[PDB]
Amino acid sequence: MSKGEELFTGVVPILVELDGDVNGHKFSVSGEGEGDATYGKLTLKFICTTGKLPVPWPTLVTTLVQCFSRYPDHMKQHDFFKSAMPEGYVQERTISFKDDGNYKTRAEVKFEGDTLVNRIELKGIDFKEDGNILGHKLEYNYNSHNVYITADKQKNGIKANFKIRHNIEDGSVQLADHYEQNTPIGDGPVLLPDNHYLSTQSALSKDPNEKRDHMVLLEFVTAAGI
Repeated sequence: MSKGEELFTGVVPILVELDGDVNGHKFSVSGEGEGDATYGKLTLKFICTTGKLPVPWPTLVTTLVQCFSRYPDHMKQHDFFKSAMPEGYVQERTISFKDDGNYKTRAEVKFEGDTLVNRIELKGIDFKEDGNILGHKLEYNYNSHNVYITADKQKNGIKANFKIRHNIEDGSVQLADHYEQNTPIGDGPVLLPDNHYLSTQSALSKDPNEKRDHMVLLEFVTAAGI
């Protein structure tokens, strides 16, 4: 394993801070919780601190800390994310909603003292004002998915490509194509993995005593494929 892996052997508090602008609809989200990478386990609560979230919460799940994935011992030389810690990594995505707009996101994931922090900027353009996203037509749930990871040695990082299918309230599906790049922030060596994937399962819920717009998320992420 990497030196950074040692930072994740116990429960680590997590902070997420997102500033977004989708078709000019601005919003911010704050999340708090903890991760226990030994179990690939994340428990987080996200709050829209600016009022109503102008997109569906499920569309932000992939943007809202892959360093908490459980890498099987036989695969730990393939865990880029922890290997970049504590200096961190920059995750860049384009998320293309079929027949609608796209998000572009830039996230910096790094330790601030003992807290793993994910700071994100999200920009969404070319959405339909009464499409599935800005019209809030997506169910509040989330299917299991695989994230396929490949090295990008020339960039000293990794890439991923994957499809998320959000459930539309009419029974159909809203595809969100994801293209992702992750690059280290610091200078230290990182682990550049062989091809593999992350298997993710996510449960979305609500805090019955919370009046703000929010999402409670229980998520498990486990590496596989090698």
